[PDB]
Amino acid sequence: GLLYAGFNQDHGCFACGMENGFRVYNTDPLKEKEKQEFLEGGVGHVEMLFRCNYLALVGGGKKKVMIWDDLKKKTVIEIEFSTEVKAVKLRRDRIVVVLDSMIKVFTFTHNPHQLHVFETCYNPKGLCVLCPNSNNSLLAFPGTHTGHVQLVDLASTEKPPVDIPAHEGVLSCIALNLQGTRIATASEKGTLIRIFDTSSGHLIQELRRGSQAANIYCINFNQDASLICVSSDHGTVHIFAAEDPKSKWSFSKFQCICAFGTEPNAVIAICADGSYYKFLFNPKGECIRDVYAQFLE
Amino acid sequence: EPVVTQLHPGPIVVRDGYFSRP
Repeated sequence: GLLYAGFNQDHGCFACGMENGFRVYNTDPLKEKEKQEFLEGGVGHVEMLFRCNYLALVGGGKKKVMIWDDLKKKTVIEIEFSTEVKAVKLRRDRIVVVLDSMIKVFTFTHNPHQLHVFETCYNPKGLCVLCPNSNNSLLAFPGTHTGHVQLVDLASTEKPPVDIPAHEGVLSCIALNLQGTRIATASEKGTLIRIFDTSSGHLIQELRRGSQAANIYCINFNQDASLICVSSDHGTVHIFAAEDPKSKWSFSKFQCICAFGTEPNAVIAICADGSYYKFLFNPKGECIRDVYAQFLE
Repeated sequence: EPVVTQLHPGPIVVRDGYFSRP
C-alpha cells in the first residue's frame, strides 16, 4: 500500500505516503515515529521539515496540498490547485508547490498567499530542491530549456537567475547538499552525474556510472559533501568520492531511495517493495549488509 | 488561481525536535 517515500532535509528521517494515510520513520536507527491511518484518500507525497511538527501532504487525486500539524493531529492549511501537484518543498518561511509545468511559492503562515510563479519544462517527476538553511534560500529546478537547471535565490528574487547547462537531454534526478552549496544532477541517460557550485553554477566534479544506460532513482550527499550515493533501476546503489581531483568511478556498490546514515561509513536504502537496508563500508569500498527489515511491518 | 483555505485560528509555530531521535 506504499505510494511514496522521501528523506527529510538532513536524511535524519523519512516519511511514506500510503493509500491509507502516511507514516514517519527515524532513518538510523530504523524507528517508526508516527502513523496516521486516518486519511481515506491516502497521500501521494509527503514533505517534512527537519524534525518539526508539520508535514506537507499531497491529497488523493494530487490536486490539493494539506499542511498537517502533528502536535494538533489536524490539517491546519489546505491549498487546492487545478493541476496535479507533483511535489512539495518546505522551509521555515516558504511552501513550494511543484506542478508539472510550473513552480508556485507561498508564504508559510496560518493563511498563505502566493509570492512567485516559476515556469519549468515538463516536470512529471516533480524535480525540485530547496535549501532550508536560515542563510540560504536557494530554489532549483528544471529550466524551460531541456536539461538546464535554473537556480533562484528566494531571499533575493529581484536578481537574474543562474542557469546551469547541466545536461543536453531530460533531467531525471537533482539533489542538494546539506550546506546548500552543491547540486548534483543526472539525465535520463544516467551515464554522468555532474556536481555544480550553487552560487556560480560552474562544474565541480563529474562522475561516471557507466557507458551503458541505467535510470537513476536517487542521489544524496553526505554531511560534508565528500561522498555521494546513487541508486539505479536494476536494484543497484553506488557510492562515489565527490571531491576527488579527477573524474572517478564508483568507490563501492551494492544491491529505491538512498542516503548516508548516522555513522560516516554507513549508507541506508529504502525500497518501493517495503525493504529497508543499512550497509557499512570501508575506506577501500567493502560493503557489508548490517540491517534488513520490512519497515512497513 | 489556486484556492487557499485556512482551517485553524492560531499562528503557525515551528516546533523543532518534535520527531525526536530514539
